[PDB]
Amino acid sequence: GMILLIDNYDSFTWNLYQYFCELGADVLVKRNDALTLADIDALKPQKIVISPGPCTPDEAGISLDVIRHYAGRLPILGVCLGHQAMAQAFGGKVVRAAKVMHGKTSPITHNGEGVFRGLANPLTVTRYHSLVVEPDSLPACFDVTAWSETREIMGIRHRQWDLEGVQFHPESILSEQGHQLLANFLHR
Amino acid sequence: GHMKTLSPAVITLLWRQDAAEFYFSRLSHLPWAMLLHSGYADHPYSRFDIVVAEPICTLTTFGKETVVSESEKRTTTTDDPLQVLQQVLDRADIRPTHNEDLPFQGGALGLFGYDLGRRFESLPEIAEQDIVLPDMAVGIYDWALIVDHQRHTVSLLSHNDVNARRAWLESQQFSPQEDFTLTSDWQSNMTREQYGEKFRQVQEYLHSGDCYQVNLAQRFHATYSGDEWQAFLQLNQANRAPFSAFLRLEQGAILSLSPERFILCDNSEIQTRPIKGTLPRLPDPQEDSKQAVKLANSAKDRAENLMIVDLMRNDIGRVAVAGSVKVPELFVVEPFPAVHHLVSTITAQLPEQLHASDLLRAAFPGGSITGAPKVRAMEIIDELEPQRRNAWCGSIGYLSFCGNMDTSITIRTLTAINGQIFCSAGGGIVADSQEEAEYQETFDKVNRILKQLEK
Ligand SMILES: C=C(O[C@@H]1C=C(C(=O)O)C=C[C@H]1O)C(=O)O
Ligand SMILES: N[C@@H](Cc1c[nH]c2ccccc12)C(=O)O
Ligand SMILES: [Cl-]
Ligand SMILES: [Cl-]
Ligand SMILES: [Mg+2]
Ligand SMILES: [Mg+2]
Repeated sequence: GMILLIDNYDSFTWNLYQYFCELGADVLVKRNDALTLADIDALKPQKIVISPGPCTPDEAGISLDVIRHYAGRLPILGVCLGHQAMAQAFGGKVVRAAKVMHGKTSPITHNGEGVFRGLANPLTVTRYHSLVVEPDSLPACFDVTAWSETREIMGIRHRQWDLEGVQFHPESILSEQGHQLLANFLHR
Repeated sequence: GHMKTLSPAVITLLWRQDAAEFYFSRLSHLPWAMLLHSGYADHPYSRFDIVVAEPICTLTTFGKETVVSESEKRTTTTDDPLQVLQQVLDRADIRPTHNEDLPFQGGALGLFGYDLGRRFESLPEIAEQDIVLPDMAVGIYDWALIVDHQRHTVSLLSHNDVNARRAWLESQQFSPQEDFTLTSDWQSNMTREQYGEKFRQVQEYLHSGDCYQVNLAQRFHATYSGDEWQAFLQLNQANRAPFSAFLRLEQGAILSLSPERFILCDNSEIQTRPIKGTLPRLPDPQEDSKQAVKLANSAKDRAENLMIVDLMRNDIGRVAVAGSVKVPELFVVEPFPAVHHLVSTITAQLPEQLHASDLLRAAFPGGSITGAPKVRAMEIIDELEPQRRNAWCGSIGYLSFCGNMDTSITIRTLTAINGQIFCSAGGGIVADSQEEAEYQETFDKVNRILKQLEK
């Protein structure tokens, strides 16, 4: 029932808090420099969410260490920066997109797996990102779950563990089926 | 001792549309005299003008220190200034029930300057501090004069002898002063070339993924002589802005012609109405009608706006009751004398264990005049803007003894201090922004204010 949301000093984190609370979760929000790994072990969260934020995973405080340590131990969802961090944690690379997309929606195509279970295809989603996961260096442990019209990675999921990323914002007012998407992570 | 829950005593005065400016004229020279004015606007959120003066307590915050002043007691504290404000409100022991016709029943009223945000996040100190005017300048008032343009009612309310307050008001005289005159031309704090350099640095941060939007501002300055109240009377008529205000502070005067609501809390119903997206008014009525449609359909302006809608859902979402955050309106065009604007509306509910002061603390300063993500945007503003914003792009408003609140964003706001007057103007830089268009957007917002004061 207890979800730890790691806040990368972002201005969308509390939209994720609101959606998970509406779904009936207990949610604790902590900034990415307000916690150590030892602190997380004492809190005993059931799942972890890595929030969006500015800059790159290297500037995301404890987020990369949390991903590496709890991989296979607790379910983890990564949103935007959190998704980039998940790819980087297993040896992927984060690069500039062809076109920045800030407060613009895009139709994405998905395979109906992971957090896309039960969602219509395609799905219109809001983007707030200048960077993407480089498709060539995506670690073999990840399946791409979703693509943009220009074949940019919009989602990844680990083949073995509950460890999943989306590049877009399910919690944006113009994203489709964002409650149901997050419900998949909460209830599976 | 005795907690008062009784509704305040009310004397109804003669209905006149200009009641607020009429009575405020005789108060405008007194430190801690304050006016909230709806600008006589024909607008969905233009109803009330509110007048206060002669506070029972004052709160003045400069940086880490707040000074709380009451008749025979002066206290200083480093505590969170909005926590101290809520403590002072509670200790007044005035606790009336909400009245939809008297949204302010006494309580706190004044200024939350932009640099108060340094108390809520850890921010760099590059921009210069060249204006000495408090980060928080708030009076506590046990009375008010309320003008209600919907009911055509003028109400004088008091928790402590409304007849004595009425006789005090009748005894104050408007002995008019020399008219306002500018005594220099307006000058900016930056050249077109400097603005360009700063615009290009924002675009580098947009492309690197540091930020998605930064509001970059310049500041106009002139010398002046004569009465600031006379300047406001001229500006208020001309601007028709529903969140206007005049504050007489110890240190100088704040003349606000803001059309922007920051946060309303009305019987625990939260509303925020971020303004993002602008085009100039055109003199031909046929062309101006088409201008409104152009703004409504502008992809760049809709991106600029949407991003702040998601940011305000977040900022209100820090405290809102789970499941209460809604967006009833996206991308409505509102015309003002200088500009068309794109406005959106976000609603939520305040939990019973929280205060409007907690909602202000969670959201301040407004995402509409910073950008996204907000902490990074505020770091970039401090890096690029040569002087701190002080009163400009803060908030003016009230925290009622009943729990209600209303606040502006102090855009289109002048600071008049030591015979100097300052007027700032900015705009949201996003990926599709162009350098010259954004420079001209700053002028479009304040050109009519600057030019009206040159005459
Ligand atoms: C800072 C200002 O701009 C702000 C941003 C707007 C825009 O960029 O279109 C419009 C209203 C304001 O919230 C200003 O009014 O001076
Ligand atoms: N327009 C507001 C009152 C108001 C006028 N100016 C303001 C400045 C700040 C806050 C509120 C106000 C109303 O009708 O209720
Ligand atoms: Cl502090
Ligand atoms: Cl009227
Ligand atoms: Mg703009
Ligand atoms: Mg209380």
